[PDB]
Amino acid sequence: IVEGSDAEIGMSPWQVMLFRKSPQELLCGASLISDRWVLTAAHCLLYPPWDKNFTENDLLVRIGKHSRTRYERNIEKISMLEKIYIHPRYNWRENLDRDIALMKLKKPVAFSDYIHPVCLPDRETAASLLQAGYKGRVTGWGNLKEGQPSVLQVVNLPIVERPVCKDSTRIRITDNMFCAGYKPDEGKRGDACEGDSGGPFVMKSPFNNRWYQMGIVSWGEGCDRDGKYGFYTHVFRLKKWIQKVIDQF
Amino acid sequence: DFEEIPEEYLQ
Amino acid sequence: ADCGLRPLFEKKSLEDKTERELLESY
Ligand SMILES: Cc1cnc(NCC(F)(F)c2ccccc2)c(=O)n1CC(=O)NCCONC(=N)N
Repeated sequence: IVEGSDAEIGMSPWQVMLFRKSPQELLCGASLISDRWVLTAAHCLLYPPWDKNFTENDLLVRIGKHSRTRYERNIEKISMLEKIYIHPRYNWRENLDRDIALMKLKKPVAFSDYIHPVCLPDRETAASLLQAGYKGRVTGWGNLKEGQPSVLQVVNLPIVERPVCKDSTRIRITDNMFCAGYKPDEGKRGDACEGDSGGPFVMKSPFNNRWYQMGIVSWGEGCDRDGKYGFYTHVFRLKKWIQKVIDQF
Repeated sequence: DFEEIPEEYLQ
Repeated sequence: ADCGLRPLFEKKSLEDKTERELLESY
C-alpha cells in the first residue's frame, strides 16, 4: 500500500496472508469469507509469464495478523490448504480478466476478536455501492513505494468512472474489472502495490452497517503513478462461479 | 526477515 | 451470517479512525 496508514488492531479481521513455505516469504493478501474458504487473486497462484505456478502444498495461510513478520503467538492462526480453485476462464495471457481463485482450508478456523469473515455482496448491495466517487478501503502488507511496512497498512480510495479507467491505459478493460484511485488533480494519493495482490477492496454498507468485499486487488501499472489507477476484480460479477464452487465442493 | 513459525506447520 | 461485523468495532459500537470518510462519500 502506497500513502496508506497503519491499520488499527481488529480493523480487518478478514485479512489473510498467503505465506510461502520455502523460502518463507509473503506471497499475497487474501480474505476470509467463511470458516473454511479464502478468496484471493488467481495471479497470486498462477502466472506462467513469471513461472509462477503454486500448488496446495507450497503455501500456508496466516489469519488474524497485524505484524508483517512476527509470529503472533496466541493470536494468529496458520492453516494448510486442502484445495485450490482457479477461475476456469482466468485470462493470464492478456489482461488478467477474471483474476480470482478460491482456497479451501484443511480444517475450519475458529473466529475470534482478530478473525472474522467479510460479507460477499448481493446484487442490490453491489448496485447501490459500486459507484464513481464512492470510497472503498484496501489493506495489505505490500510495498510502500513503487520499503516494506512493519504492520498491516490501510488506505481508502474512490471508485473511478469507467471511461476514465479505459482512457488511462492500453490494456483492454472488461466488465469483470473496476478501477479505483484519486485523479491527478484531486491532490490526494494512494494505491495498492506489489505484495498487496489478492487483498480485499471493501465498502461499509450504510443500510445495515456491514462490511462487504466488492473487489480483489488485481493489477496496475507501477504503483501510485499520476494518471493511473488500481484495478480490482469485480467480485459480484463472478459471484455465480463462487457459489458454484462452494456448494459443489 | 520473517520470524520462524512453529516447525510443525512447515511439515 | 455474522459476516462483516467486527468483534472490536461494530459489535461494540466503536468506530475505526477513518470509516467516516467512507460513509461520507456515499
Ligand atoms: C501479474 C501482474 C503483471 N503485470 C502487472 N502490471 C503490468 C501491466 F499493467 F502492464 C499488465 C500486464 C499484463 C496484464 C495486466 C496488466 C500487474 O499488476 N500484475 C499483478 C500485480 O502486479 N499486482 C500488484 C497490485 O498492483 N495493483 C496496483 N498497482 N494497484
